[PDB]
Amino acid sequence: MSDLKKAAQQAISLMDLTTLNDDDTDQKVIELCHKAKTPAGDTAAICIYPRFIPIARKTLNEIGGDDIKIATVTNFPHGNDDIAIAVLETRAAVAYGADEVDVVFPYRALMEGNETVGFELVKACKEACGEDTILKVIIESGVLADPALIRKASELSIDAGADFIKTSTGKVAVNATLEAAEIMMTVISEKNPKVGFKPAGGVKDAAAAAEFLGVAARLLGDDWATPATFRFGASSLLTNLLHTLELA
Amino acid sequence: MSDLKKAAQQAISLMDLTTLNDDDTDQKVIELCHKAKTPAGDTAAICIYPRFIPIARKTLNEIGGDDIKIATVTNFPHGNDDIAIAVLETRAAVAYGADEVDVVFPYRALMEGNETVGFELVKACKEACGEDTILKVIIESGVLADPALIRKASELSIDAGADFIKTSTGKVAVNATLEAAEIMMTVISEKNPKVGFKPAGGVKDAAAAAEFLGVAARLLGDDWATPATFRFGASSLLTNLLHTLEL
Ligand SMILES: [Cl-]
Ligand SMILES: [Cl-]
Ligand code: NA
Ligand code: NA
Repeated sequence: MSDLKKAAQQAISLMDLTTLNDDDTDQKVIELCHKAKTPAGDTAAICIYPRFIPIARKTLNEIGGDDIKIATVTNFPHGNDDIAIAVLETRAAVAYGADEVDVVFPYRALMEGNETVGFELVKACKEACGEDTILKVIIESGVLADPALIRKASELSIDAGADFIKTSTGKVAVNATLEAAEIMMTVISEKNPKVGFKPAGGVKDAAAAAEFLGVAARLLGDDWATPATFRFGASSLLTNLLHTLELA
Repeated sequence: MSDLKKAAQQAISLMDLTTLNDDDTDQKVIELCHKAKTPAGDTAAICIYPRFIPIARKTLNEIGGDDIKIATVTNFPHGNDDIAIAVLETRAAVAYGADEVDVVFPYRALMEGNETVGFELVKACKEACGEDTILKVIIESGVLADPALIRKASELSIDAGADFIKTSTGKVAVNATLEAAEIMMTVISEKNPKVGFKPAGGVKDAAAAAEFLGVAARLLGDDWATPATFRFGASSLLTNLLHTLEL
């Protein structure tokens, strides 16, 4: 379907193609780099564990992937409230050569009533990134669950300097939801439309992708979603999108 | 045994207590930190994968392990000849908070006749260590095998700024040998006695530790081996040494 095909095409261009598994290997990351060069155009990025960034950058720069960004994760997936540890991991991610770092918000601390440590952790990790590395903040909306907490995590993250707010780690029972997307992009519209949104997990197919893009278009404008403002964090979405486009 | 127990005690004080397994976890690294606080005194260091450095430092600083160093590995275990990758990994190790980085020498390239990349990779990684992180260079002497190659990798590494030269990754068939130790510490005595030596893997027991220390004593002097100049890289030696000390 043309509406569906347009969504599939845009979703691929906005994808953070991800592999974050305990049994990941250089070989598997190399294969992911090749997969990022899709028949429908390059994805926006790949997302991998920090130690695989050097071989991924080497590989992308060998296969025409020079403009595919490398994102990684820190404070992950636990979202513990030790700022020092999150900062060290973020510094290492930057040193490996990450273009983007997706850090996990201390959501358990927020749920216990501590708003300060979330703000300070994001602020400290953004400082470790600098002006030239993107920081995405995973608020784990699927666990926060409560709309007020989702909103508060989003506000704290943006005030602390987040470049993106991201729904989920993909490691818990509930990942990206439309309900969370509504809240988070509303907060973005209220505070700073330069801040991006990243639904991660929970995006089945092109139809689901279209739904998330539809919320963005509605709240922030038809042209708002771009690689600089919107990413799909996905490990098993691309093949379905390619089938929607009748490829692979 | 008196001489044996003295060797065991010293070997513990010089140990880089190591865990480098594909199934390593935060929990296993925390347990290793506690194990480094041995009944015979603290080990010199622990050696773990870079991503575990932050939780290891937090743990050591909680449990009286403040003076136990954290070493890690880069370009590991392959010793590939891509300098850019080895340097990025070394920069990351430093950023994680490593006190020491054990980088693998491009030993296959040397066996193919390329001395240049060995020198250049060690030199670049030493630069990435900055001022506050020392560099150990793993030459994989058990694979180099030939005395000329073991000597050459040692010389190249030291000229390139290595703070230690280290026999092995522990991930190949042959690790530390007494023959390699002889050659490597002879090169140290020739060039710079401030450079350290680290036999890694294949140190069986107190008797074997005593043999390696005996080589150091003969080539460099009775008082030469210290935490700043000698480490045992070991993942399964400590329990044996404690049994020798009857602990
Ligand atoms: Cl990692
Ligand atoms: Cl690692
Ligand atoms: Na982690
Ligand atoms: Na490695």
